[PDB]
Amino acid sequence: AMGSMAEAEGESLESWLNKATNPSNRQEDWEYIIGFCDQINKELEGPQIAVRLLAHKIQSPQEWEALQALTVLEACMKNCGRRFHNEVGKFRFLNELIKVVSPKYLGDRVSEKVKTKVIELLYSWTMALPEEAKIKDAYHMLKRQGIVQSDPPIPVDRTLI
Amino acid sequence: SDEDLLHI
Repeated sequence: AMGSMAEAEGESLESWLNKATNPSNRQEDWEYIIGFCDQINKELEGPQIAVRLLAHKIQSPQEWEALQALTVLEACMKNCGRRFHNEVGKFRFLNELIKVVSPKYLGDRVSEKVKTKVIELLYSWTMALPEEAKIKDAYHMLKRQGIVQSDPPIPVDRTLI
Repeated sequence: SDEDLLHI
């Protein structure tokens, strides 16, 4: 029907997400953030499930929950390999981020912090993940539509190209 | 297997 999402696989991964994105968290709990990446790395459908789960948390109306979700999403990009990158590089996932920033969707009830972090991530990905064509398609369209006026500054280090 | 870009 809905696959492993409805099964133990999904329930477990969402349980891990709750922990890593609990709005009660004093700050980012990396014990739970990284643990979520590990579960994804061992699960056959970890990436497919995870991105749908992350997309949902990111679209949360509660700020701290969405923000931590964006941090976990970042951790997964650096710890879950191409298999994870490949699922984020599909419109099936990207359209969910677009709803967060477009006023025609959730756009008006999402803090500016969330929307800018989302923009910064998408942009950061166009630089770091050139072989993920769909991500720039989604980014440039946000530009072509005035949602993103000028590319934002992003966290960078020597490992980034 | 993928949806079309969400044209806003």
